[PDB]
Amino acid sequence: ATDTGGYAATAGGNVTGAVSKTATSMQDIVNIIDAARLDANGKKVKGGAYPLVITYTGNEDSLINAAAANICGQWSKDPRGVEIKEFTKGITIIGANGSSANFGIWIKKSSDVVVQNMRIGYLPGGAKDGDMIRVDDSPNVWVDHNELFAANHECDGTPDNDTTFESAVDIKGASNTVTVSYNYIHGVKKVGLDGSSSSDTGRNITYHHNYYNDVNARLPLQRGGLVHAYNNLYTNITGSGLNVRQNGQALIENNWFEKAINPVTSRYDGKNFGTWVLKGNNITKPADFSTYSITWTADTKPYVNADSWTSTGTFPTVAYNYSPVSAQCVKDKLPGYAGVGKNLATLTSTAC
Repeated sequence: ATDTGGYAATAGGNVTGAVSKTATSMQDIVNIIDAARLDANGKKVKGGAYPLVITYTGNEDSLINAAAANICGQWSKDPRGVEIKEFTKGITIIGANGSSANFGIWIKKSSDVVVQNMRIGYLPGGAKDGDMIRVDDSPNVWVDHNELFAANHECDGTPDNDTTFESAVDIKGASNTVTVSYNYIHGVKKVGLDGSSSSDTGRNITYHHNYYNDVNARLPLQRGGLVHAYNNLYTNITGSGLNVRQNGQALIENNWFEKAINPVTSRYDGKNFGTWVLKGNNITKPADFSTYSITWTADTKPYVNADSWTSTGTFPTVAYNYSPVSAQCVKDKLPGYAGVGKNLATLTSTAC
């Protein structure tokens, strides 16, 4: 079974011949992956020698709590993260209930990677690429049921005044198919890119059943390609939501928006506006803006906001299978399915 409910179709390390290992710290993860590259004779095998299912049981609450207490002290620290580079055998990193991490997971030139049930927050190194989850040149990645958090705040005197904290889920390069689902993302200024530059366009990404609260921007900052966002709960968006750029196409269906500024827009380039297809959201017409506290602002450069709340383009036939519940049901039920400690539970219409 490789159904993620989105463009990524992967089972990760849960394939045949998979080796299960328990990691009790960031260092164990690093060592476990390194050992997974050696064959029976001790020789390195390209892409990995065998599939892995790493159960992380470590807990770095102390680090997280200390950081939460002094958020402006984080950006200048050394970044901390486990790099999953060129590992294609299939790998799943799943956190044990109660586990926690003050380090990120950086996926690079790999494929078939699943990251589940990890609580990652307040990472050091916002000024030196300290991302929580990064997907670079990596197709078939599934980021599901995690809690990614920090503080939605910018400290004074940080480089570019944009480095207090890095991103939650940045996706770039040839990460052609990715599914980001059931994540509880909160207190994050820059949620996640979809293309690192104007020239970094493409990919097919699905964002479904995520609960975003108190986030400033990039849900995602899309550059070209296709994005399918369904059954997400968007609350307290302080900057802008889905920013569809460089002629990207997005299908936005059955989501719940509330207390949001510029929830669907195309700005910051002044040209090559992307398009969106809107359907089944709690918002159906502009009259609803007042009901759900949706505010719109302009930009210094030419932009397009969805203030008419109408579809501005088309969207290709959605390849995979999925059954969205109603926008009301996500608002009612989603917070109990998204995040860690939910036993990877999913929201079916039955539970609605």
